[PDB]
Amino acid sequence: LSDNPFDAKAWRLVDGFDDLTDITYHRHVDDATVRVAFNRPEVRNAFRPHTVDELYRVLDHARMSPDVGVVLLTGNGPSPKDGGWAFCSGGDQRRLHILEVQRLIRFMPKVVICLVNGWAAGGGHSLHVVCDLTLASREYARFKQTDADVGSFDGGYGSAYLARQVGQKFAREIFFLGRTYTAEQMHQMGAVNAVAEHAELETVGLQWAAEINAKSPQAQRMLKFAFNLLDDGLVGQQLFAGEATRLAYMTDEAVEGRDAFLRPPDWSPFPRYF
Amino acid sequence: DNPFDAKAWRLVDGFDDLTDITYHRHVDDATVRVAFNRPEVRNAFRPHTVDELYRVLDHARMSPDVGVVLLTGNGPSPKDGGWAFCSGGDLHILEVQRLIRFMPKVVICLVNGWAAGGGHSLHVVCDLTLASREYARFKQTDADVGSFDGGYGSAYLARQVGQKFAREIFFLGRTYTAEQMHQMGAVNAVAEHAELETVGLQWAAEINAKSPQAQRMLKFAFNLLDDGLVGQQLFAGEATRLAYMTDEAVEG
Amino acid sequence: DNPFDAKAWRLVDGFDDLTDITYHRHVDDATVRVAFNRPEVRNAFRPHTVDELYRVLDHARMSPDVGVVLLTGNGPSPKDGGWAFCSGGDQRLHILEVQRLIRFMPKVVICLVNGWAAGGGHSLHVVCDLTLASREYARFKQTDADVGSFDGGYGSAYLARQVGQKFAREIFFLGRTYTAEQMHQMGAVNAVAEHAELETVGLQWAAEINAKSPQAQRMLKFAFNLLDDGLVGQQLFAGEATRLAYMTD
Amino acid sequence: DNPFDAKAWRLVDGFDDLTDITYHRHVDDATVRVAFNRPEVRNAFRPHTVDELYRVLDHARMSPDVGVVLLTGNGPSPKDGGWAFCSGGDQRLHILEVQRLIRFMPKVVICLVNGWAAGGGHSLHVVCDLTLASREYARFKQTDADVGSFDGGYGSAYLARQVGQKFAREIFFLGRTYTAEQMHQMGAVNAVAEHAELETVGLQWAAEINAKSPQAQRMLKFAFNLLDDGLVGQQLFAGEATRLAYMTD
Amino acid sequence: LSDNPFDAKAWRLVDGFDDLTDITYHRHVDDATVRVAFNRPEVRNAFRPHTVDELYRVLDHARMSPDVGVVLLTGNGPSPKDGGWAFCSGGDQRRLHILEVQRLIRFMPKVVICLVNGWAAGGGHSLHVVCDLTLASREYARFKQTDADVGSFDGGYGSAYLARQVGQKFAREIFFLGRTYTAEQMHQMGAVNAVAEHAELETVGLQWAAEINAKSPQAQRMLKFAFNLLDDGLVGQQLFAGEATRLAYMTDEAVEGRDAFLRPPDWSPFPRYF
Amino acid sequence: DNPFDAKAWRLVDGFDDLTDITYHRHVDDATVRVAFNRPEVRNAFRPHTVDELYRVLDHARMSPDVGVVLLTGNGPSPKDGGWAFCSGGDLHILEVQRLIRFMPKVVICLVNGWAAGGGHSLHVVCDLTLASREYARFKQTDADVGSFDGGYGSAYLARQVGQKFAREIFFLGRTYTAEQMHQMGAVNAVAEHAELETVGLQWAAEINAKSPQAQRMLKFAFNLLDDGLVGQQLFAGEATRLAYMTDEAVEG
Repeated sequence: LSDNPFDAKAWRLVDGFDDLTDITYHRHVDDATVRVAFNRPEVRNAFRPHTVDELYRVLDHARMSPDVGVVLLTGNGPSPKDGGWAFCSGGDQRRLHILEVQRLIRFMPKVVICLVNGWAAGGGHSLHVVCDLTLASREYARFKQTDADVGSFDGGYGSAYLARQVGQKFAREIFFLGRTYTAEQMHQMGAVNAVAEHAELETVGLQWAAEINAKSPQAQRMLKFAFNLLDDGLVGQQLFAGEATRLAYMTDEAVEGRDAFLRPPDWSPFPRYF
Repeated sequence: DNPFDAKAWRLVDGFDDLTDITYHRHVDDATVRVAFNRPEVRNAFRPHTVDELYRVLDHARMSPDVGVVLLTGNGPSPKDGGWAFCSGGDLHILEVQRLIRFMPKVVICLVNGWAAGGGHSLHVVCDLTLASREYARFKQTDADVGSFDGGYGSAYLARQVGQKFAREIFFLGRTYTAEQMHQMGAVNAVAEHAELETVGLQWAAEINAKSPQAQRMLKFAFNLLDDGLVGQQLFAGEATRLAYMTDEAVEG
Repeated sequence: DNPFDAKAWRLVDGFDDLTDITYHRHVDDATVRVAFNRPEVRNAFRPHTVDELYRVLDHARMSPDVGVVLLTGNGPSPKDGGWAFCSGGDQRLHILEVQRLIRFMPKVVICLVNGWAAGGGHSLHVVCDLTLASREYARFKQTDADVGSFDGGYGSAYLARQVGQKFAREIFFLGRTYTAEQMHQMGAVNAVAEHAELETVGLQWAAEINAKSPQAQRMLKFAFNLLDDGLVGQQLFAGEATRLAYMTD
Repeated sequence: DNPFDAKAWRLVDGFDDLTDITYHRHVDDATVRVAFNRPEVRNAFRPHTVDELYRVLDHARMSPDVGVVLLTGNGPSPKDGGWAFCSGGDQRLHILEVQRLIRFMPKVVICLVNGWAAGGGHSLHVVCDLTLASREYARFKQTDADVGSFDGGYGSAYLARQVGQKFAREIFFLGRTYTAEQMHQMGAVNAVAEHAELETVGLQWAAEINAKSPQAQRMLKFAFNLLDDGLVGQQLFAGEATRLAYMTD
Repeated sequence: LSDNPFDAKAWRLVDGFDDLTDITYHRHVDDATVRVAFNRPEVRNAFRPHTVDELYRVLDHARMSPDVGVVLLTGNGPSPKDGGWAFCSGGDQRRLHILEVQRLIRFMPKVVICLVNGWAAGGGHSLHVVCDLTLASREYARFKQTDADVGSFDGGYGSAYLARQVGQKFAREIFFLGRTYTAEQMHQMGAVNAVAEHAELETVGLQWAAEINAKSPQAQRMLKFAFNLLDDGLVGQQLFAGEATRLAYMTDEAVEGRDAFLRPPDWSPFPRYF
Repeated sequence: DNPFDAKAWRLVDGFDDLTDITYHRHVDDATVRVAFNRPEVRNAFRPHTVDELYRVLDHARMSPDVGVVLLTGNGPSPKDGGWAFCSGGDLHILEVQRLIRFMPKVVICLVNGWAAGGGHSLHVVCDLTLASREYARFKQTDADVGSFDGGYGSAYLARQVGQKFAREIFFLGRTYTAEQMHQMGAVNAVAEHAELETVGLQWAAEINAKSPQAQRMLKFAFNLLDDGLVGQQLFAGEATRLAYMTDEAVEG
């Protein structure tokens, strides 16, 4: 009868983050996976500026954790007030640093999976879009782009990048009409990877995370940056080439280069591959 | 039977002369109806048609009390009772595409029948497409007659259905239904024929109920993805507007 | 049970020495069939396979009377009767040159996935213009990251221009096995066909393509390419426009 | 002293009512001259000026016997004898539509900067295909940020495709005044000419352009555009390729 | 006879940065301008990892300083050891977080002017490339892309972005041959905005900073992001659109939007501009 | 007088049959010399020339002991004593452009004379260009004869000299000297005629003295700016290579 996606036995707190008020941060007991969650279900997990600061902190920390390979981004719930479920309802209307959180997710050399456990609206919908993968609660996920309703707009990863997932016609519809969609509808459109039973949402996220983590970390990083490079232009190039430079630094040819400086370099042993 | 509800529309003053195109303003809504008016010839456009279409769309672009354009074809044919949105060629249609592309408002294509050749490319370039379950027919006959739309007609179609489906549509030039195109991603929704314009109006109303400013920015944001420097010009152009509305811009 | 109609195909002259690949021309149609001929190792390719694939494809590209290439895999495996289009590089970078060959040739290339399409064989399918797949036996699986390798070009990024960024990332990040119907619903497979009729449907598709203005078909292909291939795409497309401007004056 | 040779130009029929702009056709050449006619306010444009500029340019675009537009400013100022091509918007967004008109028309547009080119007038010069400038009197100055405005499109970003990112950023971020020779050395001005011969040189350039295959010239312009104009650039270029494919079969 | 570009009277330290060892950080006594400088002239101002951390900190701080409009990035000198001058000689060979410093400079909504007071080599040359503007010492600036000499490479803002300044032929030459160029040569090629007398390098930087700071801050920010968008693809779009969203939030039309939410919105008063 | 120093070069084994092209390996350096060999006709290429040029460049691409390609024209003409790099058209040259573009080594064009039409476009697509102060002549005659290179010949030229200069070069088709092209940004350096190949060799040696791996990555990094998804394929392709050389790639 318990419906909560959260398995209390599978997560441990992360040292140094006891002061978090708007966000919860866990590490899996076994897996190289973390759980990052909005913690204001009482207001449909809207973020206020302090929420965004905490979210940046946490994701930055996870990015820099060598033993963490996958990030699960979700929202806690339900609301104690009305039992309503929310991933994130966007900006607390009662902010623009959220764009920095977008780039943090876009640029981190690890797969970020959004788990949409309820309402994903406005800024909250856009966070889901920018994530690498999305899994959504069959019963409770609700996607609604309310930006134009309130005279706001996400003209970047929220809208344009949505079009690289569902195509130009559907992305336009989602934003121009701001209708409410289910998990299954978004899956059919191409913005949701798979639909899961509410109670199994995080269980499935964990299975996906494990299938990801079982692969070459190196290849996974190159892959993400390769997907990014399609659309991220010169920044995408910087990141992908950045990873390629890291690879180069490991070859004997690069060791000879640095040895010489510390002669003349000898490139004789190294072929002109083609 | 007919999608067109004559009670809902009023002719636009100043266009009593149109022969290939009809032009209506909704009686209550900030919505216009622009329609091919040569059902007798499958709503194929001749040069005069294009002039009129440009003229009317341009007029609608410049009407500050009009948020949405429904673009469709009148019917049925008096000759054979068939349905056609637009069957293609009988100033240039390329200029009509850009006008639709660049205008700071949502253009919804209502495919009420055959949409072939240039008529199909018109549907592709519109922001949204709604299609008749019974009578919408999507057919790219370009390669069949040794012609091609190498711009919004084809490449932009790939930004809606993906590279595999878009190549199929053009290379084979098969005919597709509303529901097939909906599944592939070129059609937003399928509607019963008689309700096609009723649904269009409902979509237009939901669009018109939003901040017009955010809607304009969003459109150009979607265009900017693919329109390169032109897209930048249009989006930045709006941003400059927002700027002039600022106390900082005033002091300068 | 087998997709290949032996009566329908004739060997191409000048290719009697092929060992890893088969190359047929249709008895009536302007269509050729190029296939991996190593069912024994699930049609995995070795350097010699690539060499042959490239020769064959190049020859097909230059043949003025051929309009469509059908790219597939022979089978079943004599060892276990298992079907495979191509399982990628032999675990026992010329392939990238074959991708470009397929990408750049002024002719439609249709991949017929008759079985396992894994790793580089999956990437081969992605780069093709159209894909038709066997309902019963086509299995799509991107195993790159499993072996610590990756295709950072047409294998991955271009797939995203077919199924979208969410699905493309899933296909690679998880490396799961998908059927013909799943891929068809995602946008990377044009149509699912019954195993036995896969090449038959392939020929019907080739015939509809071959029936249209061939000049139009070339311009359209490069127009679709131009969207993603930047300056190289511009070169190929302008190139054909130049060809058009050499018939008048 | 004045760049305009009155003997060389004839008024265009249907434009007797022009007040902010002058529109001439060359007596012999397939070249027209379009000019700001408000030397009194340093050729600053008001909404009515834009309307006229667009009409004139549109008419020129549609004229089958005109191959080159020369865009310039009349002068000197009757008030102080100061020269100005165009000083931008009248401090006392149709202009963006004029940019696109210049950008998209299948004809070469040459800007002749005979004096001050500031703000939007500077941006007009940037968007033109070629620029020739007066050694003595051309002054290039991007004043946008001074007045809290900006051109975020062809005025700024496109300038970077002429002078590079460092120089383009400098021109806008500092808003300094540059001469013809400086701009020529930076890459935004094609050639510097003596004030008096500016239009003469303009006509010589137009004549060399007008002398080549006009179909080639159109394809080349859109090819250059295609580099930066994305899908819109693809449309225009493909469009002309389509035109080429309508002369054979 | 004193040749040092540094005017000791014109700069004040920045509170909270007394612990800096590898980097110096000053605020101008009058102007909304800061001075950020490499402080290891003894090793030609090569950065080690701790150097990059400090540089990120400082630039991040300057980005977030509302009263600071322009950043002057340079190197201190001369070397006490041999009197040699250096802006920055790149990676301390005796790191890859420098890519994050690149993005910080690329993305900050303020003009960063590099003042090349000596050697700019490897990673140090690339930092200069990514800056919005470059001013260079006539006597002492030396530009040398040594990356390929040591088997390394900057495949992003260091190389490709250089091509958007000097063109494809010159950028290729600079990297493939790794020759040494003067201020004047780089100016002619298009990567240096102006050449200044060594002693007047920072004086000129200050004049440029003042001409920049006298303009609309708003327009300057939009302009930078507009220049970026040419090449930065979707990330560039995110940033430019991000600034446009900030503008929108200021209009009456956006106030009505948020007012409503806090039902129906009324858009009657707001025109459909075109 | 002549740029060519016969003492410095040895014919390449296997190409004793070439008639339109000469092909040399330097006697010490990892550098080859590829040259048009029809000075009698201004080094214009006919179809057979293109086949040979492709063949030789392809061979050089595949030679792991060759770092740099010097591409030039032999002369002077025996008929009139003039100089020509390549004057354009007399498998396809477009395929030669891509081979030059995609090969994982630096191709330096030595313009020793007239470089016109397709010959000019060849110089544009090479990584670096050195030109004879006295005799290099750059002329885009494309529009003059109703032809155009709408790819690397023109668009890519704009990524070297900027949009204004590139448009001038093509629209007017004027003739430029080495020094003019150097100032505009299409020519890396100008050399005295007799020293042209000597300087080429010095540039090649400086290139060859660097990590071949970093050089390949850098080239594709420069290409990736403009070559879109093709550029991505080539750059990623190299990165995959670096990957396979890894202990992680081995364990997999």
